[PDB]
Amino acid sequence: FEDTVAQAFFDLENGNQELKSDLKDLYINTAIQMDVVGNRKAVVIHVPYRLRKPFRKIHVRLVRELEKKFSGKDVVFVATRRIVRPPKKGSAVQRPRTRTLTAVHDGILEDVVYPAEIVGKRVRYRLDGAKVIKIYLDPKERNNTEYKLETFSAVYRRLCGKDVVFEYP
Amino acid sequence: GRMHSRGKGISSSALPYKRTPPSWVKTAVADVDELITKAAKKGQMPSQIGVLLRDQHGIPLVKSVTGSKILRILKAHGLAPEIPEDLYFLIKKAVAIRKHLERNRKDKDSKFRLILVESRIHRLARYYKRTKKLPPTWKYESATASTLVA
Amino acid sequence: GRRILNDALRTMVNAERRGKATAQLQPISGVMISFLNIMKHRGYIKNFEVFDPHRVGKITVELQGRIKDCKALTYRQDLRATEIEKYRTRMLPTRQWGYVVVTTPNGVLDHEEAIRQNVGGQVLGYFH
Amino acid sequence: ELEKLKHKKKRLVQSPNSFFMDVKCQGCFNITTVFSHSQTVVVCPGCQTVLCQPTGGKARLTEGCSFRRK
Amino acid sequence: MQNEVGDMVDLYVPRKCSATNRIITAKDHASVQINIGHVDENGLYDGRFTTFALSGFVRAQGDADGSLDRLWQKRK
Amino acid sequence: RALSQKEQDIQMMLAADVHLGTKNCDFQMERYAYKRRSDGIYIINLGKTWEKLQLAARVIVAIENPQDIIVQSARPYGQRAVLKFAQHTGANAIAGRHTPGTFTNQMQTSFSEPRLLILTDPRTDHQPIKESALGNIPTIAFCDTDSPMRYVDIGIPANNKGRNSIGCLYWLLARMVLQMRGTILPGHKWDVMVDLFFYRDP
RNA sequence: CCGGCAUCGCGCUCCUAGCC
Ligand SMILES: [Mg+2]
Ligand SMILES: [Mg+2]
Repeated sequence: FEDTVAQAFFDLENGNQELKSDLKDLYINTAIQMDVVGNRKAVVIHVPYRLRKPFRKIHVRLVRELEKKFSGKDVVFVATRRIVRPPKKGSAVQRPRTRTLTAVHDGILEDVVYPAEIVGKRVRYRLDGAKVIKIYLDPKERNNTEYKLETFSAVYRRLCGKDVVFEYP
Repeated sequence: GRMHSRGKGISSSALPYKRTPPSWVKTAVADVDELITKAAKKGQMPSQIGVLLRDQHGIPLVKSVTGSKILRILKAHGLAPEIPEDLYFLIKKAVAIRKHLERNRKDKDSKFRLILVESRIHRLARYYKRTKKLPPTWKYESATASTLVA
Repeated sequence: GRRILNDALRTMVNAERRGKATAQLQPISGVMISFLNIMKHRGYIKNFEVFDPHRVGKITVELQGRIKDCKALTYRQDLRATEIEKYRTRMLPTRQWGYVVVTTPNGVLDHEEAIRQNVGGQVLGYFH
Repeated sequence: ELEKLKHKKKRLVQSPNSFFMDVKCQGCFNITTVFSHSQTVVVCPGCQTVLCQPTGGKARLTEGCSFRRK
Repeated sequence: MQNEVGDMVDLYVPRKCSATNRIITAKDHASVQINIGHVDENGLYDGRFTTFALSGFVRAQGDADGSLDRLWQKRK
Repeated sequence: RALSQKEQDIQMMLAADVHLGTKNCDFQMERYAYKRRSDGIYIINLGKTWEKLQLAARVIVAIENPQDIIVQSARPYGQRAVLKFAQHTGANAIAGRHTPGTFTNQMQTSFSEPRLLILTDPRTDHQPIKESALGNIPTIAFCDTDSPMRYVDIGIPANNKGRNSIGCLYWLLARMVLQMRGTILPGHKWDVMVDLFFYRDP
């Protein structure tokens, strides 16, 4: 599956004049298919780090493309961050505040939902110990991403292991 | 409340939720960098620079647009002042008060206020020596204080 | 002038004593959340939410009408697994119910789980 | 909802009351971005008209100078 | 409550206020117990009612009216 | 179609100036004011007045022996109302001054043990309200937007300070009581006219 | 109640060192 999506990514430069100066430049680290509720499936892609502003620059006329150059199921795009285990009881190694679980998962939150801009969060603590991260997105850019919301939650359960639901003001 | 009065006001600024720059802000990080250095070399401290960029050039906050605090911008380009801004202004006010005081020696309200301002100067200088923004030997003379500023 | 987990618990006692259903704690911390988890798992509060606008934080708690008093032991004493007994006699209404909350290197937990896991720590507060 | 009446910092999620606005004079129909609580006397670079006035609150625009919140 | 041999040794488990969950003591003479009747169809009343108890604390705050209003809005 | 019973009650209460409040608002009575005019006087949500009237009616009808209900008015405009309300629903009216000790003094000749108590205005009928808190007596009151709500369980929000409002509210409570008791059958035909409830100035 | 792991667990020549 890595290589069939590699092939699908490898040749869109033919035709679609307007997509030039974007994809002559960028390999993906990995891409994996994952199952969302209802026997629907979806796919996740991992751009390493340096080109996340490139993808986020466009992220629309090519995300549609992989639903027309792939045309089976949904795709999402995130940028791979390294998470470091917390430094041992004092070891004189400070761990900059990036590459911290909190900051990294907030990055994956901000990028999984990239078209919209995050406008609020809430963390609910259910009675028996379940935890829910409800997120409010900008009310504009709403008919772009309302059907991948179940997909977005399925994505977040994979690489961060959290129960997030989304909603609008 | 206030450190040297009984006032309890809560008037201050409230930054928005949204960290990212607004949709309508199109200016690029290098141009803002250039404006900051240009105003700095002209003699504007980070507060005046921020007021300028808020008012004329439609920059809400530099840290949202450029990702770096304006003082850090001035430091990276070697343009931060030697005496930090708030201590600079406290020193200047203390000098003004003392200059007024030699002309009115029975004005005891201003003597009280001079004590309060020097107290604030000493507390902020303690902070600055502790955090290595001043030499560990900087000390404040009543006599030779106008030479440093203005 | 602030040392939180006192303002949170005392706001909750005041709100519960007035019969309010929702209480709001302005400054939050992991310590407060960990305490509130013990409260919920032992049954004295309903579910609660973290509201992050950005800052220290904010939370809203749902009050079930069964808590009588929850307070802090500021000046958190050092508390070993043998003098648990005498603190709970000094501080709880009976041998049958009520919990003392202790922070321990195995997390924040009530005194009974502390007895079972055989760890002491420092006392944070109590609720009953 | 009644949060719009509450104090700037006492809302559930704190937010500012000020805005940046696109302002337009009469003699030079370019559009200048200015801040609702200015603190400065600002003049448009082209027409050289005085454009707003510093007050204790929101800045006072000058005669016949349209603006849009944005 | 219960003896350890299964027996129930308390006498008169008290009522609890339906708004605040406080106990309604034996000497709390400002508490009331309301029975609101169920209208179903032709006739619009049979001996069917739901009961709500309010302690003197709530009634003395004035919040008896709001509490009763909100507790009647439960659908069955 | 025709108008539903709720619509007709809204019409009548609006005709009787029930919707028209006072300049002030007690905070506990704030859950019932809709909005305030440049005059300064609040307007009452008549839909919430009608909802509370229903709740009050369902509480009144459940009393198996209506002689265990005491209705009461210290004002002169509410005499003739609370009398006819008592005469068609079968409750016990006491109009005018209330004798202190009626509910707490067992050796008084004027001594009653009411299971329910209805009050024209919490402000002027404050003595029966205080005496209720000593005898576990629930209470229903007609509360203007300045009425203190201490010790009142069911409050009907309304202008209780007008001649037509008091009468129309008591008429309209009585109508629902009779409907739910079944003495008025489905179909709005009830023959007692609202003019019976307004008082007569000699 | 806890051991033993696995997620996106900064290393070992030297002591203890499982049948790589
Ligand atoms: Mg303060
Ligand atoms: Mg002080």
